[PDB]
Amino acid sequence: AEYRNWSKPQCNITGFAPFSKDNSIRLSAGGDIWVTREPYVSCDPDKCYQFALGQGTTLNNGHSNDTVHDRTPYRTLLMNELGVPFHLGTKQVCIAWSSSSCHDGKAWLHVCVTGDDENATASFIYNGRLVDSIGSWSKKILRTQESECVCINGTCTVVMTDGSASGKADTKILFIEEGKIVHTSPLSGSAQHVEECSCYPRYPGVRCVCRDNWKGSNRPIVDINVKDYSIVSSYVCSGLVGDTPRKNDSSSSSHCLDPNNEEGGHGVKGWAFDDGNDVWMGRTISEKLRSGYETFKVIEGWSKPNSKLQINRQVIVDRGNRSGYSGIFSVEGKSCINRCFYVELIRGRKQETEVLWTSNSIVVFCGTSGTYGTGSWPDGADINLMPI
Amino acid sequence: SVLTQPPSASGTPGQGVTISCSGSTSNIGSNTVNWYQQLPGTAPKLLIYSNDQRPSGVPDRFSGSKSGTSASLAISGLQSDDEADYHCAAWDDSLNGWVFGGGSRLTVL
Amino acid sequence: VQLQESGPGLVKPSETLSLTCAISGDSIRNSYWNWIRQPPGRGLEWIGYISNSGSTNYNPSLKGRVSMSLDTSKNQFSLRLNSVTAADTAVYYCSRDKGGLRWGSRGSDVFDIWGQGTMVTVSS
Ligand SMILES: *[C@@H]1O[C@H](CO)[C@@H](O[C@@H]2O[C@H](CO)[C@@H](O[C@@H]3O[C@H](CO)[C@@H](O)[C@H](O[C@H]4O[C@H](CO)[C@@H](O)[C@H](O)[C@@H]4O[C@H]4O[C@H](CO)[C@@H](O)[C@H](O)[C@@H]4O)[C@@H]3O)[C@H](O)[C@H]2NC(C)=O)[C@H](O)[C@H]1NC(C)=O
Ligand SMILES: *[C@@H]1O[C@H](CO)[C@@H](O)[C@H](O)[C@H]1NC(C)=O
Ligand SMILES: *[C@@H]1O[C@H](CO)[C@@H](O)[C@H](O)[C@H]1NC(C)=O
Ligand SMILES: *[C@@H]1O[C@H](CO)[C@@H](O)[C@H](O)[C@H]1NC(C)=O
Repeated sequence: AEYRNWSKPQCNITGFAPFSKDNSIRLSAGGDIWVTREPYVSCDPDKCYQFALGQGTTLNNGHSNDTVHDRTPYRTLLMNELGVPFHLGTKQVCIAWSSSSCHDGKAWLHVCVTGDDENATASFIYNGRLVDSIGSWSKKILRTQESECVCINGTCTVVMTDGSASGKADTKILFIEEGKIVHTSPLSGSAQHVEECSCYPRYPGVRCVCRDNWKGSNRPIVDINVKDYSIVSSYVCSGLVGDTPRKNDSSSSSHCLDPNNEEGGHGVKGWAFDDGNDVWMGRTISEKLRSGYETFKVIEGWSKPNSKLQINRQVIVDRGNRSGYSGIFSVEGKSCINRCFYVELIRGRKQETEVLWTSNSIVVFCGTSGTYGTGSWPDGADINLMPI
Repeated sequence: SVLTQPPSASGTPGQGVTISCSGSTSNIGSNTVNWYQQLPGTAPKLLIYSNDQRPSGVPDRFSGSKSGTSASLAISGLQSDDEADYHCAAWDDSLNGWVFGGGSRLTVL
Repeated sequence: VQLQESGPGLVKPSETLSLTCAISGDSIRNSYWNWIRQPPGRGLEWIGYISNSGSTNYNPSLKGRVSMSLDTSKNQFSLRLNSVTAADTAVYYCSRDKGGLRWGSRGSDVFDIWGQGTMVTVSS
């Protein structure tokens, strides 16, 4: 085995084609499927795996009741093949209500945050064994990317946030070598709140499009230099802000130096990346709720500030169908680094006051240099046929 | 430097001059270029960043553009106050730092 | 902010040049701090930057004879160039890189604030 360098150029992206689906909620009506939330996808050099934060119960269970709480002692990081639903044979790789799993070309690294909200432990498990651990430094709900980390030359980089979810918080980039934390650099730059980053390799470093839960409806970008451990940050220059809640396209703005202060009182995990001067991004259809999901390219949206010229729009999920956390993962091609994204479709409480649980499915798209068509790939699970 | 500039670039008052920085792939070709104005005897001052943007205070007569692996700074108006050195800085990727290669002195006859 | 440089105008060859940059206004806890050098009649050359987080970067062309440090208590930061040669004489500026992306089509206002500089001469 060899360390992943991601030195290949990012190949041309003209759109996103479906790559995988879960159907977890539909199979939950008859099968024994884990209750999961906040999933992600990470690919080892041969094949792609899906991770989730299971509530320590199945959907057709008495413990699935009131599974809406984001942090319980029983939450575990479930990991399996991309495509195989989270059945009873799933491997719980660690205890976590906030995780980040990613492969360095030799072994998996899992950052798993558990324990009390004020006093939390982040365990760094490499090659199946616990190699490191840190504690909360701000003593306020320590968390991590909730997506895949990025390892360049074996030096994985994770983004750990500690502090208020509606105020200033300390965000640190931890550089980990074979499970051992070799460096820690606090976030520096123009980003005033970094949380739940959707990191992807951009050689020779890492680029993470994070979520601003304090004031910004525009997603901050954090560039991580794995060579000299320098962290820089700004915001997205595109005027089409990809973080909901937000303002509609007519009255939205983003000057990519400060948060826009436009309905920034909350956020959702999202993603974006740069194709030349253009920016590929994904955002929910609704401006207030996490309903629907489109992906589009904004022309000159990475360089020119407040750019609103979108093109190649795709409707991943229709407006009337629930969505959730979305994220980006990179897959090594034959000669390029393809960018793929996943969308979480949340079902249950509190939006649907029919069932008592709160579970999710995942739909995974990948970028293609060829052509594609339209369509919608929602949950497809009728809440009336699901167990209460 | 790695960046290459002409030793000097001259133009008559009222007209406009374009100063060119030439870079490599791990250079202006893939990263942005910042244009700094250094008056003779004083510290350099930021004029252009991100190849288009202007800091609050820099006049609109200064404009920037990038063509592949090269960058151009255009100075319209061209009063006698613009006689200064112009440096182009790009974040290099093969050395993980900054490269200037400056030396372009603008004379307005 | 205002960056003020202070160093020995004359440094003997093969000795060590110790420069200092004092920072007013904003404290040195939130940005990267770089040193640039301009030889007489030549263009600017980047020396390296350091942040209080421990993130440091130096110019490989200097052959690792450079050392920079920060002092938040004094709100200052210093350069410790080692084994100076006759070609090391230059005007040394201290500048600030407030962050901002350095890859791709979007950059930032790096070196927005400079210092007036100090003419470090190397001779006997
Ligand atoms: C956040 O997490 C960190 C890391 O887990 C916590 O740091 C640890 O905190 C524990 C608890 O304080 C501490 O363990 C104590 O160490 C003391 C010596 O350093 C021991 O004397 C003490 O034993 C007594 O207290 C226990 C209850 O905590 C009793 O069960 C035990 O029987 C002892 O009590 C007897 O003895 C005392 C003294 O003689 C007497 O007064 C009693 O009446 C009784 O007779 C604990 O073992 C660890 O050392 C800490 N570790 C580190 C690395 O810091 C931190 O506290 C957490 N903070 C919050 C806010 O959650
Ligand atoms: C579910 O949980 C809630 C709160 O924990 C409790 O009030 C209720 O009795 C439980 N059972 C059902 C069937 O709602
Ligand atoms: C990876 O790190 C090794 C040192 O352990 C180095 O020799 C090699 O050049 C690096 N590869 C890169 C940076 O691609
Ligand atoms: C869009 O936003 C503007 C300004 O906030 C508002 O006036 C308008 O009603 C909103 N909706 C539409 C459909 O324009």
